[PDB]
Amino acid sequence: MINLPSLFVPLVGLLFPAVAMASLFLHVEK
Amino acid sequence: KPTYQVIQPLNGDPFIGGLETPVTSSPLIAWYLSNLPAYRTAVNPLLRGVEVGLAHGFLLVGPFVKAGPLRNTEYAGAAGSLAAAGLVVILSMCLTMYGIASFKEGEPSIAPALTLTGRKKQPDQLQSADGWAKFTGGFFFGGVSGVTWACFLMYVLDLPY
Amino acid sequence: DLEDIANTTGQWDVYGSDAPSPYNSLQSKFFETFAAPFTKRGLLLKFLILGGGSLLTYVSANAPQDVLP
Amino acid sequence: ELDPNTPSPIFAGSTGGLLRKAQVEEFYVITWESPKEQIFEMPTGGAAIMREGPNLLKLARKEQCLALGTRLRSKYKIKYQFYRVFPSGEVQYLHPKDGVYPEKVNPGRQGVGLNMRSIGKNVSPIEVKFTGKQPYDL
Amino acid sequence: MSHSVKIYDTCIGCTQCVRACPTDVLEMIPWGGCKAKQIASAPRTEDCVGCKRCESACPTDFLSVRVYLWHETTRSMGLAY
Ligand code: CLA
Ligand code: CLA
Ligand code: CLA
Ligand code: CLA
Ligand SMILES: CC1=C(/C=C/C(C)=C/C=CC(/C)=C/C=C/C=C(C)/C=C/C=C(C)/C=C/C2=C(C)CCCC2(C)C)C(C)(C)CCC1
Ligand SMILES: CCCCCCCCCCCCO[C@H]1O[C@H](CO)[C@@H](O[C@H]2O[C@H](CO)[C@@H](O)[C@H](O)[C@H]2O)[C@H](O)[C@H]1O
Ligand SMILES: OC[C@H]1O[C@](CO)(O[C@H]2O[C@H](CO)[C@@H](O)[C@H](O)[C@H]2O)[C@@H](O)[C@@H]1O
Ligand code: SF4
Ligand code: SF4
Repeated sequence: MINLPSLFVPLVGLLFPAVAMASLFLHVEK
Repeated sequence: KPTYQVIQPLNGDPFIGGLETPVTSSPLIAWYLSNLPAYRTAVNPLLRGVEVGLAHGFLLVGPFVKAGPLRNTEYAGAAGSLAAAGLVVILSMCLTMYGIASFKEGEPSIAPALTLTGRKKQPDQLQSADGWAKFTGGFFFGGVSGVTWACFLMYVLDLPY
Repeated sequence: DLEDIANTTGQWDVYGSDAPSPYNSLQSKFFETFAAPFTKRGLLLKFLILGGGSLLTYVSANAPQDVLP
Repeated sequence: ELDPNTPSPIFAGSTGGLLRKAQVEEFYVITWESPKEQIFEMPTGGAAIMREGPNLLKLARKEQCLALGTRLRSKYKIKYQFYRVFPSGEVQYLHPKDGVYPEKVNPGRQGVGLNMRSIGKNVSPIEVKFTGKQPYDL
Repeated sequence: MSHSVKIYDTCIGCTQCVRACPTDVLEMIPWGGCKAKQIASAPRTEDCVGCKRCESACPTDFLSVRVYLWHETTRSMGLAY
């Protein structure tokens, strides 16, 4: 296929954040 | 007729602020804003959803297709959608988990009309979660979609000059 | 008394809060369930935040022959 | 409002007092007497007049509506009077209750002043570890 | 505590001494002998904010109060709005 290891910066530095900024708006409510 | 309405600070009592001047309550403006969610809730939030989704939709194009990160695109997937069919999505649940600051759980259906409304204490809330859904659901199909007759429209353009 | 003009039509007046346009174009239930799944909203959003956001980023990052950083 | 227009404390406009959080929660309002038509100072920055009615201005929050005194008793009058309005009724009868003028004697009401032990040598720090069985909930 | 700052003293006389402080302090509650016989440290304190205007004047001879309340409503800070 050739040259493709780019997912562990969005799933982390991008999407993991989405989760918790969403999710953890559990501090406001759930 | 008078000096400027029957001359008044607010609707009435002057101990609430608002200081109703123009730019506040001139029949010149306050009518340019009430088929929509200004004074009165027309139909439910359902439909207003997409005129809101869509209008705000085909915006955010030349903003991120003419000011894009490496700009003036020669990629057939820009001058339109590209990514920004991301903003509407990063914010079409920037909303849903604000309608979790709305719950209040019902199902009346009163977008049909009865006796000349008021929705009365219509201020404060009095729009439950099963409302704020059908709006921010109108939002996605208004955002994503409103991004393509931007894109889809070729581009006949007026220029500098 | 000529300029006593009896307020050349009173109006009634105060129009209203009453009634200076009908309402919203008949375009509606031309979306009835059309686009549902936020009109089946009955438990969702967790679905559209793995799905939509694994396909604004799965293929969105990867690429078959760079055009690099 | 107007169809019922019951006013007393003249003003005209102002971006000062009362806004959203005095419906959705509590209310607070001051009332008074006066001799003959006199121009006052105001909380919220502005300034107007008097004469009578109830002489019943409504006020945002109660630190705001006693300052009619911290000047509005350097301008004659025994009587000035602020209560507590809700969005529905009572409990907290604010300048109501018994006697008035903070510095007389009918009853004693609350206060106390002591804790357990008095001001004396609390070089004694915090004692027991907080544990559900020894009189430290006061 | 939830409004617990001690201004007490020993005279608790309040003439050319201290009055200042939005609502909070409806005292004069004469304890059975303390000179100008009016005493203690407060009345019902669940009403107003967090001054130390509380001393500034008329003795506390020790400390003087300030903020210490933590548990802190809003009505207990201007801004709940
Ligand atoms: C930890 C994180 C991090 C990561 C991984 C990124 C990553 C990125 N940033 Mg970024 N950024 C960050 C932190 C980060 N940023 C921070 C902290 C800031 C503030 C300083 C910025 C400010 C910033 C700006 C101003 C920009 C970026 C841009 C970008 C993108 C550049 C290349 C690109 O076009 O994207 C690759 C992928 C996408 C953009 C999404 C792809 C979606 C496509 C594939 C969908 C189209 C097809 C169709 C419609 C969908 C089909 C759905 C179907 C299933 C129904 C890249 C995704 C730029 C950009 O994206 O402009 C183009 C530019 O806007 N960033
Ligand atoms: C010019 C720059 C500058 C810089 C370099 C910094 C740097 C810093 N500031 Mg800071 N700050 C600044 C200006 C700056 N500040 C200014 C001008 C102000 C106000 C005048 C502040 C007020 C401020 C406060 C109050 C604090 C800091 C803190 C910090 C530190 C926390 C770092 C961190 O990683 O948190 C990372 C930040 C986040 C994770 C929050 C951002 C959330 C965003 C991305 C969400 C976007 C919402 C989006 C639309 C919703 C999409 C939905 C999705 C989530 C599902 C860091 C030292 C904090 C500190 O002391 O910590 C030790 C904190 O106390 N700052
Ligand atoms: C982005 C905004 C910012 C914000 C949050 C505010 C907010 C406010 N302004 Mg304000 N203002 C702003 C920018 C802003 N202003 C600017 C840049 C100016 C020019 C100096 C003013 C001049 C101004 C005045 C004179 C007044 C206010 C007032 C107010 C307050 C109430 C008025 C109101 O909401 O009527 C509702 C507003 C509308 C219904 C706006 C409709 C206009 C739209 C349709 C324009 C569409 C543009 C059109 C397509 C072509 C124009 C192109 C381009 C040149 C813009 C409110 C706090 C009033 C006040 O002090 O409080 C009572 C007061 O009257 N403003
Ligand atoms: C505060 C701002 C400042 C401004 C003005 C800009 C502007 C820009 N940055 Mg940038 N940047 C900034 C700070 C700024 N940056 C900082 C502090 C950092 C480090 C933290 C960066 C890191 C960065 C990177 C890596 C990149 C940029 C890029 C860009 C460009 C693309 C923006 C884009 O497409 O978004 C989309 C824009 C919109 C959707 C705009 C819509 C709304 C706007 C018009 C505001 C609304 C006003 C509206 C008209 C109201 C008027 C009244 C109305 C009723 C008519 C643009 C030139 C990208 C670039 O490549 O530069 C050429 C690149 O990706 N920036
Ligand atoms: C109206 C409207 C709209 C919407 C809006 C909205 C709705 C918004 C929202 C927004 C949101 C909704 C946001 C959010 C954010 C978030 C955040 C900001 C979060 C976070 C975070 C963090 C960072 C955390 C931290 C922490 C915690 C808290 C816990 C503990 C500690 C720690 C550190 C962990 C728009 C504009 C679209 C347009 C249309 C109209
Ligand atoms: C995709 C199929 C759409 C066709 C409609 C059938 C199912 C609609 C999904 C809701 C599930 C309950 O089924 C329902 O459908 C009808 C709408 O057509 C309902 O009719 C109504 O139901 C709601 C109940 O508060 C009301 O807000 C609306 O007036 C209307 O939608 C009947 O109450 C019932 O039969
Ligand atoms: O690696 C990124 C590379 O792959 C893309 C992403 O859409 O798509 C390829 O997949 C189609 C499917 O048939 C192939 O025909 C062709 O290689 C591309 O369309 C392409 O954008 C990127 O270049
Ligand atoms: S010390 Fe202060 S308030 Fe305390 S008793 Fe005297 S003046 Fe009264
Ligand atoms: S010192 Fe405390 S109690 Fe006394 S007035 Fe100030 S805030 Fe109120």
